[PDB]
Amino acid sequence: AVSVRKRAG
Amino acid sequence: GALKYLEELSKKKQSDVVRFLLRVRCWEYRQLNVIHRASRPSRPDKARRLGYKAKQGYVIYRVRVRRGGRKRPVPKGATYGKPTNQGVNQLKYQRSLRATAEERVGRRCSNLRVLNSYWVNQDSTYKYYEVILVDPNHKAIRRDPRINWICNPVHKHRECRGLTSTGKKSRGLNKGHRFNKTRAGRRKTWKRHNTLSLWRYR
Amino acid sequence: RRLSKEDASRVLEKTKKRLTHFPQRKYAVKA
Amino acid sequence: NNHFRKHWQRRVRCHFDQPGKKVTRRLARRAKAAALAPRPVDKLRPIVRCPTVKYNRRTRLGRGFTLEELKAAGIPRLLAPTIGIAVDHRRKNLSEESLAANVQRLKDYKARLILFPRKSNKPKKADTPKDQQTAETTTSLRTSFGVEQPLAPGFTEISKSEIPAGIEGGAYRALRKARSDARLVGVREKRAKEKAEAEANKK
Amino acid sequence: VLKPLTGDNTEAPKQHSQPSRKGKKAWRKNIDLTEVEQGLEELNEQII
Amino acid sequence: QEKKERLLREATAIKEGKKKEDVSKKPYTVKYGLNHVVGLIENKKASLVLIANDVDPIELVVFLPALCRKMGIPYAIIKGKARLGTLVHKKTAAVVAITEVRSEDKNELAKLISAVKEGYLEKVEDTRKRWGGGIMGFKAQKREEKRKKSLETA
Amino acid sequence: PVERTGLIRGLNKGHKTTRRVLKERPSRRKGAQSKRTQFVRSLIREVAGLAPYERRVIELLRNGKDKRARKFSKKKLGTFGRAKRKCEELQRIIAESRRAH
RNA sequence: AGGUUGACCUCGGAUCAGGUAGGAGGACCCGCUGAACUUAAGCAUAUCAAUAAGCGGAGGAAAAGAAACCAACAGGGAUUGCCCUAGUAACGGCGAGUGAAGCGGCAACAGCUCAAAUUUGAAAGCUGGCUUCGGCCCGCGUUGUAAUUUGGAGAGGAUGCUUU
RNA sequence: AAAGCUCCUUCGACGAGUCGAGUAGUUUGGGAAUGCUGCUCAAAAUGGGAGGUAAAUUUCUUCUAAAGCUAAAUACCGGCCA
Repeated sequence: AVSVRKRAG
Repeated sequence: GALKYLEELSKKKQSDVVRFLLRVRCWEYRQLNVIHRASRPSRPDKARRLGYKAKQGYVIYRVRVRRGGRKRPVPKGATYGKPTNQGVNQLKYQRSLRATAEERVGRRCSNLRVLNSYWVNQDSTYKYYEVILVDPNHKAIRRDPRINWICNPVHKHRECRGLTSTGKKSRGLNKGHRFNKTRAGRRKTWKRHNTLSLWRYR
Repeated sequence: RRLSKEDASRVLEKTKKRLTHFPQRKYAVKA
Repeated sequence: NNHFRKHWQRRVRCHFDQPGKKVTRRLARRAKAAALAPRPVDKLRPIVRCPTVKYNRRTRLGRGFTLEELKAAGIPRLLAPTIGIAVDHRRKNLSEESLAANVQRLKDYKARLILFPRKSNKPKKADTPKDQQTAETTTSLRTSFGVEQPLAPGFTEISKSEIPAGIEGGAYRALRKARSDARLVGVREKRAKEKAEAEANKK
Repeated sequence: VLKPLTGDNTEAPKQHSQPSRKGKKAWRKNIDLTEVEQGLEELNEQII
Repeated sequence: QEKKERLLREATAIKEGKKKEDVSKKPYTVKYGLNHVVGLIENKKASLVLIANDVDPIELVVFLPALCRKMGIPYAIIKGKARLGTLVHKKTAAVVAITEVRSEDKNELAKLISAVKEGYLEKVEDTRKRWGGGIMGFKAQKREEKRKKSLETA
Repeated sequence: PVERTGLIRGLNKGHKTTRRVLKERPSRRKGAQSKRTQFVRSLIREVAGLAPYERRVIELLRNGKDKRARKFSKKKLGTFGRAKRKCEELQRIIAESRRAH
């Protein structure tokens, strides 16, 4: 998977 | 976010898909008027990074300008002074076709304020631009602190004075040693360097 | 044609938070 | 060498308004001081060393304290410009001496600082109490926190027993050797590769 | 699947018998990069 | 109106002293918005993607089938951005997505995903790599037929 | 950091001060290649394809004319270093196509 | 009823509801355009001059401005202006001539806002209309309006104190 | 409810017919090192710009363009009051 940023939770 | 993909796709202007889109859009904008209103920006990522928002009070005007050099309006294209060793076919306008487009769009819509503009397409005869304009009189614009600086009277006709991005580019307002003559204003710098200063106890 | 007082005094929410928690203080420096 | 071949008379500037402009500047400074009372009229400035080899012998006031300086002094970067400390984010600390001097400067300012509460009926822990709120104050940080020692001391006395022996061969010969080595750094390294390649070929 | 009206030639614009190598039109139509395109498509399919 | 009713129920719950999760249930909705859908596809949360066929400019969706193919997401091109807008209570929608549904509809979602796969993607597996257009005009086709007939006769 | 000699001239010249190691400024991170940017640029490259001059350089590199391809890339792009980087990238593209085929 | 009934997109009309622009002034300011007399023995490089005339556009100041800077030092640190750098580096038929900038001292000092991220457990945003002033509608907007982030960082964590 | 401080495995998006190159005109002290505009070509990801003599190679130092706002110190043969 591709993520722009670390997300909360 | 799709706009990242639109950015890297707009980087590749020699690709087949972008060339097809540019060709059909060149034909359509050529059949349209020289200045007309775009219902939505045809380059939404470029418009968004230049400041356009999907808010009431932001409009887009598409415009085409005749490209090439500048010709001096003298009778029969001739000058009757000292020889110049050049013709009027090689005279270069000191501002950009983008600036010409911005001023013509502002004159068409004198009630708005030009924010910025961007290239959309070109051919042999015309260069095509899309100009973002903001209504200083709209309540949604006036209540937004990120944009209501343009409602102040000091920003009347920024494109006519060179306060847009292409205006700063043509005025050479950059820092450093390559821009010694123009960074604070060329004529102001010339006046400062040609002013003779005499003090009382000299 | 001038902007109204409320519209001229409107600030962003981040500016409001920063002014709430760090305003200009009243201070003196001992000689 | 007389540059009077242009239309020079159209931009001759005289200065008859010099005392009037001094009076105007003094009135503006008095108004600023009255508006800013009891705070000082200026912000605290760091001590920095001038660039180039002509002026690197002298220190002066800089724009603002670095983020590392504020972090070492214990003053948050959002609190610092609200209590009269100028902050510069472009400047860095490449050496420990200037950093330590500016941290000590910030600590002296913080020790001499009096912080009034935002609400007089509810003082806080970081706020100066009212029985220490009264003292003799200063209103010129450029005067009370100037550059005390801009140049190094030009004279120093030492005993005759502790006279240094100096550089072996002489200072003039040391300077000539340094210049010669700087000019010959490349050629000696090139012949070093040449000798290494010859040794590898004919080992 | 609803399909549109289809032309006779559904391939990329190519004219491979012409030996000229001047200009972007010649680089588009005369140059044969079928091996490159097939290799990249096969690599993408294997990764998928 | 449904949002105002839910907010009134939650405000009542807060005033009497329970959390809003005690009165509200986890929603299941169609995901929409182009940036949101692209983010869901990149995070592999989308189970099914429906892309409108008439988005102008086409650059906003021209990368989407390739993105879905790389990420393994089932996609389908559907006629009508206004038709998707009727789903999402808008005038138009460029793209919609399903990430998860309720347990009484998970079987229907799986059947729809398999049907979309077998009846759309396998059929457009070969035709998506072809060049479109190139169709001639009516008089041009008649002229071409006439000259081919003349060449065959002569 | 190398300690200075304390002399006005020569190698490692200058006044002797103890030097500090600095954390990397976030403005100096520009040019670093991010994972999402890799993915997006790869997707855009495989969607859009190649430019005509890129096709010409690829054909020259497959025919083995490397100096001619470098000269053509310099004439098109403008500078020698940009030509070298573009030729390296197209060599990489040819390598991936060959390893797939 | 489907040969119908609609949803969108684009383009129009209206003395439609509400608005705005033009002209003047132009000493100073921001641009465009642009001479010749003069000085070079004369004279097509040049000089006058990136000036006069002409054209467009603001304000009480304008402009510029928070480095894709200067530097090469033990490093300075947005912009502007004064002194100095300096008639210096540099440019220049057949030479008449032209001519900056860094540092340094001072006046004044002030810093910031977006695009590129999914709120996705809830477009939380906004123009307008009617109001009993509690709100309610017509809409804009998901081809993106709020909050959050802007490189000095930030996002996610950990952690224990302070702030309004 | 928001906000600040300390530490960190990890992540850390950053502006394209733009930058840059050639050529032409103009301009500059930058007629080897200047800026602006037109035509043609046309980028990249520790990448890019600059580092005032052309080029290749190996380093190093500085910032982070192609989006935007902002008082003051400065100018003032127009206007008004003195």
